Amino acid sequence: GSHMVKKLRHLSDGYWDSAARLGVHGAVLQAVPGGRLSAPDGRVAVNMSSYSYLGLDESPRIIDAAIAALRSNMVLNSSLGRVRMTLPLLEEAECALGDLFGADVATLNSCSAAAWATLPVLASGLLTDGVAPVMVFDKRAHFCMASLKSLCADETRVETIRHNDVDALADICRKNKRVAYVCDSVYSTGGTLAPLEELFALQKEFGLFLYFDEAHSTSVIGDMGRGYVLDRMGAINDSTMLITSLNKGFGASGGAIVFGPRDDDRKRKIIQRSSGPLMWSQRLNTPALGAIIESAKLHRSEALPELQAKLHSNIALFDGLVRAAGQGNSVPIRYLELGSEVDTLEASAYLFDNGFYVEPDFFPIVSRGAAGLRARIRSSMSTADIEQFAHVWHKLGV
Amino acid sequence: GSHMVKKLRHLSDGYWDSAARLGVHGAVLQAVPGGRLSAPDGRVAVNMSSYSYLGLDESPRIIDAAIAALRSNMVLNSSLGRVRMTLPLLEEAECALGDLFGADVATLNSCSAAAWATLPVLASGLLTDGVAPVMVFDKRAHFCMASLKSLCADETRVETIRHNDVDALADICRKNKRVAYVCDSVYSTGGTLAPLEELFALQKEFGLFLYFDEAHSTSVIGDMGRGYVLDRMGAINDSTMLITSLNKGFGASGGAIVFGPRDDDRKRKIIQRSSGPLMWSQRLNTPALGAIIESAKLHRSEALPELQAKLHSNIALFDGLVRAAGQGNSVPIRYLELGSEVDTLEASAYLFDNGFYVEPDFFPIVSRGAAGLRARIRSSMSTADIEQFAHVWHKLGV
Ligand SMILES: Cc1ncc(COP(=O)(O)O)c(CN[C@@H](CCC(=O)O)C(=O)O)c1O
Ligand SMILES: Cc1ncc(COP(=O)(O)O)c(C=O)c1O
Repeated sequence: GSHMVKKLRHLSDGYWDSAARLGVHGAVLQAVPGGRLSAPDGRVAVNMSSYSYLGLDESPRIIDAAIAALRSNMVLNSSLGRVRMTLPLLEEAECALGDLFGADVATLNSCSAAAWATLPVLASGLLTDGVAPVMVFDKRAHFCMASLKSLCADETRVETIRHNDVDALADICRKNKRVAYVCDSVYSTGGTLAPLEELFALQKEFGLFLYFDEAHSTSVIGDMGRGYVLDRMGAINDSTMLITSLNKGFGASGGAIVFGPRDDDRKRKIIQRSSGPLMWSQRLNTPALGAIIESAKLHRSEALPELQAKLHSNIALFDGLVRAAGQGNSVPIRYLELGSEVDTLEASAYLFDNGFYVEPDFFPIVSRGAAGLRARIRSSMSTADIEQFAHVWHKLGV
Repeated sequence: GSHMVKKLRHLSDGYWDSAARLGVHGAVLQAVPGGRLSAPDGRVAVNMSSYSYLGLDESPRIIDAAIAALRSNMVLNSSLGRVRMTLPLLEEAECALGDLFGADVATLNSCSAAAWATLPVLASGLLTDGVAPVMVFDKRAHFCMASLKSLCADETRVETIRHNDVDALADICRKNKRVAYVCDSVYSTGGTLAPLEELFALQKEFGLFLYFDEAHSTSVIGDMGRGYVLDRMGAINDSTMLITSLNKGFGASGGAIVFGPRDDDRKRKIIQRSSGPLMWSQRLNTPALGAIIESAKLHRSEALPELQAKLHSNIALFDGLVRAAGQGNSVPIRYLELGSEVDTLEASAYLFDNGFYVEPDFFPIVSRGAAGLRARIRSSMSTADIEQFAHVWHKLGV
């Protein structure tokens, strides 16, 4: 009911229309070996924004395992609800993830479905000894969690703090009995991570329940690829829950809920018996589950340390050549902030035309005037790939 | 409007724990040809509650096409949001669905994701010319839609009418400018159907936006399996939107949105640019997409009229032997009501020891004291499987 808002919707559709007109959005492109993309005219670009940080999207062992699972089981999924029955492949997949993370792990269609199934239940208090907690959302929490604040609000009090405002979180932890912090482990489209040491300290003093989105941490950091939180925490406690994706880094499909300690079946029961995607939404298909089992084996092999070393070496190379948000960290997300959406779109079109695709984030993905290009470092990037990108990038000024 | 977590679970958990203790829930069973289930004991039972209505989860053409799609792409999926780019396999799949339904159709990883991506946007008025409509939910609309009422309540007024209370709906239409009705085309429980003629009449008179869930309507009902709504409407219009899942009946994986007319990209653009699962939640992997393309080809061929006829034949054979709720309906869902939650778990455990699994519905899945056995007729069932089951159902002495 505002003219100031329809003025924004018109400015909005113009940028979206420009991104399609410029070919940086809506392109139909074929996957090509080397983290590259092929257009119908034959021209191939290097994907600077692929979220397969370990290059496991091109792993022949994962692909063959997915094919073998479909051939042996001769079915795509199950023909009944999960609460009813499970295929043996599913239990092998979750047992493998449980061995890897060292916790009780369930599979879902997506990390989004994991949030839909967990966040409203954590807010109800059934996961916090019958005490409904104060759900504290970080401002930069991914919208698969932030869009569900209203669901959490119907159950308890929902507060949103500024990005990594640890001070404010303590005030809520002091003034309130039970509190939960809903955040991302690492923050994409930004060079920021979660304050694990401060958050852990608040957890020891006030019993703060910690809800992390490990989507851009799984496989990237830590032994066995367990991620950023489990590399600092060591072993999961009864007050820390993780959700993540398995299509990025892990090299598979779907998402997962890391409930907590593997000896406690209570959190899994409560969420499974709750009205959510874990009860009513379909399970991962036989190809995906076969991929998860193979990728889990590779995470226990000597290959994962090698893939992580090549990634962090590639990050070091990039940071030594291009100045981006997060320069110095060990996360594979590097955001090139340009402010203007016109500059961001024009830069993506220049790079894409010169052999490098970098995804453009504007007004709906990021705040207005905070536009920029989201580069993502992968282990499957060659040295020449990064060195050549920096060359093309610096030919624009900035 | 809301859909809050059930806090009192002593009665519920006793029923869940009993179901798992008696093996009717939480069992690890292998899929076997003929719509059958293998156990660690080696015991084989017929699945009487399988959602694969046309038996397409055992079609070798669909499985081969899923394997072929993965062998030729050598990646499970692309590594970017579908806004940035898509594989040609995804465009071929959504074009294939578009030809079948005769509408603009997008795919997601589940029907639940399709609901998350549409209902909040429909409640904002962006789909109805900027006028926020009154969101009118049916009481027995599936919970993947009903759980998001709080999201819709942030954008407009939400109300829930009694099941198929068309007179109460018509009253809501007279009192407001724009109204939208959210429901299922076919309801699993009760054997009821959406009152299409009253709804189409209200759509003509008031402009009632219609939002159908077709998870149990696609494939099983209508010419070319286009569903119950499209078979009566013929050609979709500007004020009708469908969501459905493609793993039950359709024989594939994931879900879909049927936006509206196929020559109109306005609805797709609005939703694709909204902050929802269609933007940020992973696309279907290449096996699922290959399955959708093949399944779409089958639905256009003379194999769908066959499978629909073998289903209606098997439905009639079942209705002549076993007296169940819905007897006489053309929907392949039947309720063997037993009232006692305890006796429902006993019947399911007895039938499953004798070779016929029927999933037990108890509280909270169904109202207390209204427990039943939910059977699903499939075209993959043999006349022997149906008559042999009717024998075991009467030897039980129900
Ligand atoms: C931090 C975070 N959490 C959750 C999700 C959702 O996980 P799903 O398993 O895909 O539901 C994403 C996806 N953000 C991706 C987009 C993913 C895609 O659409 O392919 C990104 O923008 O890199 C994410 O970046
Ligand atoms: C009527 C109905 N709608 C929606 C869904 C959602 O299914 P899915 O999220 O697995 O695609 C289902 C699942 O039970 C359903 O039966």
